[PDB]
Amino acid sequence: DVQLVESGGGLVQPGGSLRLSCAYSGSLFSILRMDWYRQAPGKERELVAGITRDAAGYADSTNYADSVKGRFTISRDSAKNTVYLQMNSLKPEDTAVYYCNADARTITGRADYWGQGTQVTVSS
Amino acid sequence: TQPALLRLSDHLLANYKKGVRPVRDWRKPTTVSIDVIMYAILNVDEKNQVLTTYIWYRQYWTDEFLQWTPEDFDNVTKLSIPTDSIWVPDILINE
Amino acid sequence: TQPALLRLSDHLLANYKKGVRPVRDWRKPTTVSIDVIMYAILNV
Ligand SMILES: *[C@@H]1O[C@H](CO)[C@@H](O[C@@H]2O[C@H](CO)[C@@H](O)[C@H](O)[C@H]2NC(C)=O)[C@H](O)[C@H]1NC(C)=O
Ligand SMILES: [Cl-]
Ligand SMILES: [Cl-]
Repeated sequence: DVQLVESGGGLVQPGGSLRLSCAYSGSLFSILRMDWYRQAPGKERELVAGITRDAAGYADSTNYADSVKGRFTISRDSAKNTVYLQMNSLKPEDTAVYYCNADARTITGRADYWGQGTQVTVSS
Repeated sequence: TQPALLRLSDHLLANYKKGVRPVRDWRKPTTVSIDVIMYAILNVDEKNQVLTTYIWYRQYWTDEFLQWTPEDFDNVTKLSIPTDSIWVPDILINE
Repeated sequence: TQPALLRLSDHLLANYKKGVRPVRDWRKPTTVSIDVIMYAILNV
């Protein structure tokens, strides 16, 4: 059972920047894929960004949605055990609750894990 | 105290008998999840009918005695300890 | 107590000397029933 903790969420004026952090923790686990999700009030769950190691076992491979295509940049730090989401030029439509989804393999088996998520509000 | 993870190393392996299967309840079976990766087919012997290959093998199981809480151990998650200092399953191949 | 079978493993192997033949009466022989299964004739 790997636990995820989101942080960095807050209030920012439109066109501003904000960096989200998602910290994974546990005993024995292997994060195969880490996705960022956001859910606006009333609206559905939207996939923002993901990251997974390439066919070559060195450099990673990012996956972005058409919406946040140019603005958002997902990164990671294995040493700090934290996956980051760099949000630039935040729009008022980007305002939502941002969760993080980790597809991890434990002794129990391969499964999806979710965090509590953080609130990101973009208003003037 | 503050020798750090060395304490852990003691605490676990102090009275740990590697001969007994690591279960608090003897009725509870120890489940070993295994994994096999084919690295190379070294040689096939058609005459003697015997295959020689090289495998990368993975063993995962639960040691009920080697459990602890991350706190008061300086938030340590995992620990590297000698293979022959702990109980190990006898899984082999029939062929 | 309640460590379960861990007790047993101790209780038996505490003073167990593996050098002496396991018989209370030394006159009593230890009988070994053996079984053989032929898996393969590797080479003649
Ligand atoms: C071990 O980890 C815990 C939790 O990750 C740390 O406790 C957190 O950090 C400080 C306490 O010093 C508080 O501000 C946080 O609220 C704590 N969070 C939780 C969830 O407990 C603790 O500091 C760490 N200790 C060491 C030695 O690394
Ligand atoms: Cl238990
Ligand atoms: Cl007798």
